[PDB]
Amino acid sequence: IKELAVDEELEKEDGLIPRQKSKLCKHGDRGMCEYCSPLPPWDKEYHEKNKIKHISFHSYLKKLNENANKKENGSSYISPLSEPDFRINKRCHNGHEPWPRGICSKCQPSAITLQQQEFRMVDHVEFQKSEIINEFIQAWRYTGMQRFGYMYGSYSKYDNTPLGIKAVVEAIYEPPQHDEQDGLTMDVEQVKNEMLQIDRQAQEMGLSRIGLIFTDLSDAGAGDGSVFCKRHKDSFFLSSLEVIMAARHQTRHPNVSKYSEQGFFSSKFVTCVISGNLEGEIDISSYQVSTEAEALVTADMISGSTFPSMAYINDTTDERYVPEIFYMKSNEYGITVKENAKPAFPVDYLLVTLTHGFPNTDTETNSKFVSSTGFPWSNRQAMGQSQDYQELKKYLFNVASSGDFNLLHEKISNFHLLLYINSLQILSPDEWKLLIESAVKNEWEESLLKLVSSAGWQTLVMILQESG
Amino acid sequence: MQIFVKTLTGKTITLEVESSDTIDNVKSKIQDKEGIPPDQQRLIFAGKQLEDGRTLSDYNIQKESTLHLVLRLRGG
Amino acid sequence: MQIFVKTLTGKTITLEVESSDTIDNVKSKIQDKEGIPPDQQRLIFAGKQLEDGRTLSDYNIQKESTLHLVLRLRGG
Ligand SMILES: [Zn+2]
Ligand SMILES: [Zn+2]
Repeated sequence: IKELAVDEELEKEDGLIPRQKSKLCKHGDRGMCEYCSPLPPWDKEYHEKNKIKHISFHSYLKKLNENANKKENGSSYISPLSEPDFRINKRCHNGHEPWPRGICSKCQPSAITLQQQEFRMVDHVEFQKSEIINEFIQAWRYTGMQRFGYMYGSYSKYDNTPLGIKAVVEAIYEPPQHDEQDGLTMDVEQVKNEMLQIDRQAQEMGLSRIGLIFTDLSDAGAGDGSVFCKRHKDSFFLSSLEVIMAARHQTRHPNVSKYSEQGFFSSKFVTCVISGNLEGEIDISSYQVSTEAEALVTADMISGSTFPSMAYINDTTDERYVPEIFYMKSNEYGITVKENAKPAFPVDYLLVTLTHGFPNTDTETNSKFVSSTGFPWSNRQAMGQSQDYQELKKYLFNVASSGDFNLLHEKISNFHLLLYINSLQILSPDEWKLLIESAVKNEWEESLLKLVSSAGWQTLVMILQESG
Repeated sequence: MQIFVKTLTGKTITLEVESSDTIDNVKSKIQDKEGIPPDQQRLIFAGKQLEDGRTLSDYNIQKESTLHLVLRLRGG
Repeated sequence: MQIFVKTLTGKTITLEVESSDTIDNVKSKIQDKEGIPPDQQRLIFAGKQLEDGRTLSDYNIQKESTLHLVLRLRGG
């Protein structure tokens, strides 16, 4: 099987950390005893020294390869990187062949200790431009209600975190949803039918749906104060209703891995939320879900509770056997061992954090999508920017009826403009594929003149001039 | 008599409105079924925004026509 | 022969025309089933506005070829 091009590059590099000679070393200069030996990239002591709170899963893959492959014979190639299962094997390899009549300890799911995950799949989410997500908050500034979107992007290496993958996003697509002041809830059938055609155009453009965003602002008084502070240390970090939508999105998009026995493991999916800081701004934060316990129990046992920090655990009806969930908390006198014989266990423990950021404006490798970021989006029907062909006379117009190719190609690289053109499918699919590849790639000057000489682009500007 | 109000998520809401009442009573009837205040509500009739102070006869809205519902706060 | 008459709203309707017929027979066919007068029947092929008093041999209209129709919409 074949993995991603980014995932195979992190596997080949060892990522060792070099050290220097010290006063504690008693050996010679041409050697190393223990104090200047090469440090492994999975040691968590070096991680918390530089305030890195997770061990960068590609290095966690290396720390399990040392346990799988040894100096001894072995002759196995097991590679035990699989999803730990809480479901019940029906055959059970014993005399209690039905679960209605019989269950023993080798098939019973053990009591969940609630230990936090030490490794994250995505180590650092990054963005492309501050003007891209400024249009997303501007949707709230016009209708006053919450929004929703899906992030399309790619992946590359990250040199800050040892053996880490960074998440790059390029554009944000919004599905048609019904907004509300308190929260939001849309139909999953019309979104999945709409997201199927966007994945078609994302393949030729080199994009993949790897993220989503949802807003939560609660403006205070619209004067000096920006927003309220809903999510803090004493309150919930992520609501339990949005854990369900984050869990189903990770199971729909698996990550291919040759080390896993099933063929897919350790999904690379980000969930970002606009919530605001403690003091005064609308700074965002992102956390992703845990694979070890939460990713498998969401198929059978997650039920909604009235508290945003916790989630209710329901009962067993003849196939849905669940084990007891335990966690430690302080009582009125001291700190005690596991107490939970009670439902509504918290879900903030099962989240691992990420580091969001925006790159510097002075230099970058590329940006690939900065045309205007002011074009009316596809499914923004709550706002007034959902126009017909009247907008195409205002937006591009083949500027001033005779456009220069340095000023014409800079507008054609928009994500939602190219996704609006092919829906009319005036051009051929072969000429459309070279149209979107010219706008997204470099050395575009020889191929842009091929587009203007084609009869399909001439019919597009002729059918636009007669219409309003 | 019959009317059809449809949101952006592809969900049509059935409602029985009088042929000679105001648009504000239509916004009050959709308030009771869901719990949305009618101040931020707006009704689009084939690209034309219905004014709440008028009636159903001057806009020539016929029986069981497809309507649109959108929410937009004035200050927000 | 088979052609693809497509208007500005993406609605494609199959019509019939001879390879040596004038375009006014197509304009009369739109006037029959759509009821559009010829002052708003604007066909465009190869980036040029097709005049109503020409034939298909000048624009080289072949079999199974699409057509781009523009309909005028105004309030005045
Ligand atoms: Zn040493
Ligand atoms: Zn068993």
